[PDB]
Amino acid sequence: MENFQKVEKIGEGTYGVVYKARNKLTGEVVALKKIRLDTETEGVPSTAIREISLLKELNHPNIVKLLDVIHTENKLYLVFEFLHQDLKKFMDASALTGIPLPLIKSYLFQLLQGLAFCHSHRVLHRDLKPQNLLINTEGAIKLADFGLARAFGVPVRTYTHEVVTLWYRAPEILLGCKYYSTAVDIWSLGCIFAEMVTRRALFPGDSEIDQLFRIFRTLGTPDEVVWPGVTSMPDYKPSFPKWARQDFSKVVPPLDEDGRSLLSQMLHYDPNKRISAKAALAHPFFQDVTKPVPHLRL
Amino acid sequence: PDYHEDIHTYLREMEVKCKPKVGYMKKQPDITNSMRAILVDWLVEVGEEYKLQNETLHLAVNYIDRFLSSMSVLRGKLQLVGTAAMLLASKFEEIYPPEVAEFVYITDDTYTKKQVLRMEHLVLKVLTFDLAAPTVNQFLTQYFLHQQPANCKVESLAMFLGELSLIDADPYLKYLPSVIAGAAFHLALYTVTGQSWPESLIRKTGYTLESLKPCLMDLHQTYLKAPQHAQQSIREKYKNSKYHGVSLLNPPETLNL
Ligand SMILES: NS(=O)(=O)c1ccc(N/N=C2\C(=O)Nc3ccc(C(=O)O)cc32)cc1
Repeated sequence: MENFQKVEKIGEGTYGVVYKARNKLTGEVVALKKIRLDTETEGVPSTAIREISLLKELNHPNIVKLLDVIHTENKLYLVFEFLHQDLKKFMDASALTGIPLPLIKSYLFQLLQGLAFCHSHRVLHRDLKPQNLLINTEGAIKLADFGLARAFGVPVRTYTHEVVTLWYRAPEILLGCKYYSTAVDIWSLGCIFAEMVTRRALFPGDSEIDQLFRIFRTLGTPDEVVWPGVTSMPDYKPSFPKWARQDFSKVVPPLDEDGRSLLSQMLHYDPNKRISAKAALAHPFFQDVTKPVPHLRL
Repeated sequence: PDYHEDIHTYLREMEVKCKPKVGYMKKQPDITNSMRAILVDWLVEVGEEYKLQNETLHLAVNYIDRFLSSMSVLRGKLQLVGTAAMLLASKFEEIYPPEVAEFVYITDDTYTKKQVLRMEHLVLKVLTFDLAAPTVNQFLTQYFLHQQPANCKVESLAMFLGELSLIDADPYLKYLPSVIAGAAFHLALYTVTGQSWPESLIRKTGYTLESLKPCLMDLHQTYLKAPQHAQQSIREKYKNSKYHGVSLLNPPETLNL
């Protein structure tokens, strides 16, 4: 730890504090996740254990690289590669102009490529959101924060205190399914894809019921035909208003036939029918995919 | 499904990397397979008292064998190695794990909170944080999807035989998790229905009933001698209705292989 110079605080959380640092010997610019253990009366947090195990197994250009783990009696530090900004800051700068479709296409292709690797290596992210997605000046996007990530060698049971912020939560979680699946991660990206296009959160709910209703108002209220077993879900209510599906020309107006097709499959109600990362990567949407460089304001 | 074939291929790849040294207990001067068998059986009780998942139990045993493959431990500290591993397995697999104070309580104050926390750190250092280990449990569930309609008595029974194999390092350390999970399912299926290792599972794993025969012979002997074994916490756990009282089922006299 003596070889690192802290430069700037680049994010906080319960997980630990993330800083921008410089290796004084090699000059290598890293991101450091500080995890205070003298504070932690229960030892090494399950998130730090889950994030280190899983990330150090996940070597992919669309997954953040974990360079080191400096484990001491006093604190725990995770050393990672550095990336210039998160998709949230990029999205806010582009709220006036707009992210051009070739860059949306590049970004979703890469997110799907990282996610496909996660999933083929039995790992759920469970917290995909713009700020957890990091971009660089050379044109790449990578998945970050594997704090709530889990190995699904045996099915992952649902937990209330360890779920994604409402806005990117899947309808199954909200209706109380007993288990997670790869489909939660796909829904999250679908929300993020529509956000890149329309320049705003697709389902910006203030509560679990407000979250559902915003989903139901857009994709229509699901029924036993659309989603078999939905009326048997713990948090389901027959009293729910029965809205009709809005046309994707109104939902995502600047999106083409393929883009509208891929998103409709990414936002399928039934997790068994929802498109996989592997499948989406074969979608005609990505036939003409290129790697453009973004316009960064550092 | 898209990634299901890939996961099995990856776990098969990982189960070799996460395998402990087979004859590690030989280069271990103060501890033996009996101490290990007593320790693994005790963690079975711990799991039941705290309602932990059977994967949590499977991960702890892997961590233990791996720690003991690279670290010399005296009998006095063997239970501390086991407590820190169960705590680490619980932190990795449980929605929320039992607190450290509870782990110190189930050792009847044999160790301190500081000791448990220091051993956790040591286990993590020794295992280099590689805690996502493939287990018999993991390969059994991937195999169960090749049984439609499913027989929950076969599932419970394979779970039981799979668990028995955690107690006896000799001979189960010489078999990989996928091979025990194969033998357990064949022996479970054959005992309940009379059916054998399916062709869909032969194609999936690339394992013929002949390749499973050395493990299956041992898993069959363990099943026959199970009421006679010194360790009985697994037989008690599975005579419950939760696992359809499978431990109360009489094993077959012969397998006919
Ligand atoms: N706020 S901003 O200017 O848009 C911004 C945000 C984030 C960053 N970098 N973050 C990280 C980076 O470089 N490597 C990382 C590895 C892991 C994590 C994590 O949370 O687990 C975060 C980062 C830069 C600018």
